[PDB]
Amino acid sequence: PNFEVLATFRYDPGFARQSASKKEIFETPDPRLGLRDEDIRQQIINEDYSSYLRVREVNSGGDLLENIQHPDAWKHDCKTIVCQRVEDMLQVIYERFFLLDEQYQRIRIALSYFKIDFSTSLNDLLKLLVENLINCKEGNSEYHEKIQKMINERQCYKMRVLVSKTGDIRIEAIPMPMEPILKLTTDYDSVSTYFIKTMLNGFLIDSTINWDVVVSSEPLNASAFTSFKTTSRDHYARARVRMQTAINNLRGSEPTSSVSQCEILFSNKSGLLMEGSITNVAVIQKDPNGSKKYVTPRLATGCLCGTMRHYLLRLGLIEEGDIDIGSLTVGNEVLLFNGVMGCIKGTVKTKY
Ligand SMILES: *Cc1c(COP(=O)(O)O)cnc(C)c1O
Repeated sequence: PNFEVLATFRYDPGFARQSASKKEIFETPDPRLGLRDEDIRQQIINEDYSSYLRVREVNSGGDLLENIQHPDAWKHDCKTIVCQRVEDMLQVIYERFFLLDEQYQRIRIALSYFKIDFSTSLNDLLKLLVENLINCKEGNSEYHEKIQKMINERQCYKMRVLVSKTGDIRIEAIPMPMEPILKLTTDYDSVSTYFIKTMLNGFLIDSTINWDVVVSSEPLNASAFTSFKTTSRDHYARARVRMQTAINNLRGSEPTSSVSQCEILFSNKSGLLMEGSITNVAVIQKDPNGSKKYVTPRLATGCLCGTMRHYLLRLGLIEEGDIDIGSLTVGNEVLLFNGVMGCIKGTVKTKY
C-alpha cells in the first residue's frame, strides 16, 4: 500500500492562557503535570529519538493521583513573561500542542523504521503547524498580525500530521468542540485545573464520561502497522465495524446504525490484550488493601507506542503489565487514552 506515517494530537488554547490580571504573563499547567519534560527536551536537542521507547524505570508518581483527584485545588500555574515578539508567540502556540515533543520522537522512529528520508526539525514542524493554523506563510507581510489574531482565538483542534513515503508533510486542523460547562467556566479555574478536567478526566472520582467497551473475540496480528501509527488501518477499521455490530446489539438498535462513546479492545495472537481501535488501554486491578492499580499492556504485545500512554507511564499514573484478554469480563472498569482526548473511563459492556 501507499501509506503515510500519521500523528494526531490536541491543540488547546486553554493549555497556555493569557493572565487575566497581568497581560505580560501567560499561564500553563503546574510542572507536576509533566507537559514540559526536561529530559525529553534534551533528548530532542541531542537527536535522540529512540529513547522514547525506553521504559522509565519505576516511579514515585502515586500521590500525584490523589492530587489530580482534587482538580480544583490546583492553584500553582506556571507563569511565563511573553512579549509581542514572534518567538514568544510561537512558544505559546508550541505549548498548546499536546505532547508535541513525544509525537516528534515517535514520528522520527517510525520514519527511520520505514526508511523514509526526513530532515524537518521539531522547530520547522512547529512553524508548519503554525502556517496551517493561520493559513499564512512565514515571510508574508501579514504573518505577524495573523499569529497574534490566531493566538487570541479559543477554538480547539485535532491536528493531523501525515508524512508520505517521499517524506512530504501534509497538515490538517480539525475543529473540535469543548464540553459546554468547561467552555463556559474555563476562565474561572487555573490552567492546571482546566488541563486535568480536559485530559485526565478518566482519573476523576466524579467523572461522567464512560465509554461502552466491546471485548473482541478476534485477535489481531502484531505488525509494523500496529506498533506505529499510520494510515494503513484496515485491521482497526475491521475491528470498528465489529464494534458497531456489538454495540448496536447491546443498545438494541439496527446493526448498521452509527455508534459513538464506545471502543473495542483486542488481543494479539498470543491472547494478550493490546489496545483499542483508537486508544491505548489500562485495566483496573487491585492488591491488598484494595488499592487500585492501572495496568497497561507492554509494547511487546504489538500495541501502538501511544504518546498519551507514554505520558501516563512517565508520570507513574499507569504501569506496564501482561493482561490476558480472557480476564476481561462484563462490568470491568478500564481507562482509555489518546493524545487528542487524553484519558477517559470505559466499562466492558459486551463481548463479540
Ligand atoms: C492513536 C492511537 C492510539 C493512541 O496513541 P496516542 O499517541 O496516545 O494518540 C492507540 N492505539 C491506536 C490503534 C491508535 O490509532
